[PDB]
Amino acid sequence: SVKSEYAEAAAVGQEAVAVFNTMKAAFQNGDKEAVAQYLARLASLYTRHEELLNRILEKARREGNKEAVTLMNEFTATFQTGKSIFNAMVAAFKNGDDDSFESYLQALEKVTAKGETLADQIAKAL
Ligand SMILES: NS(=O)(=O)c1ncc[nH]1
Repeated sequence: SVKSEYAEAAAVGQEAVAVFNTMKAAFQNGDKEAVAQYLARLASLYTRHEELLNRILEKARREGNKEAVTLMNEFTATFQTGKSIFNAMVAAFKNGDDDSFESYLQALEKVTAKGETLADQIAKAL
């Protein structure tokens, strides 16, 4: 079902949360080799999450589930904010700009925390 596809998508999102929090610790500790690997892992996780979300939205559209479409449009918009901030964080790591990396890190944390009430609303709507 679309609801079980959303449970799979949620789990991938939680995997990225876990990897992110480990990466944050590695960044603080100066373990740049670990950070590089975690950023690669996060890129794959976000790419996969984005795809699962698009399939969920497309299915809700085909089902005529107007409320779920509305919530998923808002949620997919917020996802792209996080993706842009993530990608900027990656560039800051490449460039050795630790000040920008810290900045983007906190921003990605706040954008993600903000979107959690909507994430729970979607589960109930599908
Ligand atoms: N936790 S998150 O939803 O922003 C996510 N999923 C994949 C990469 N990042």
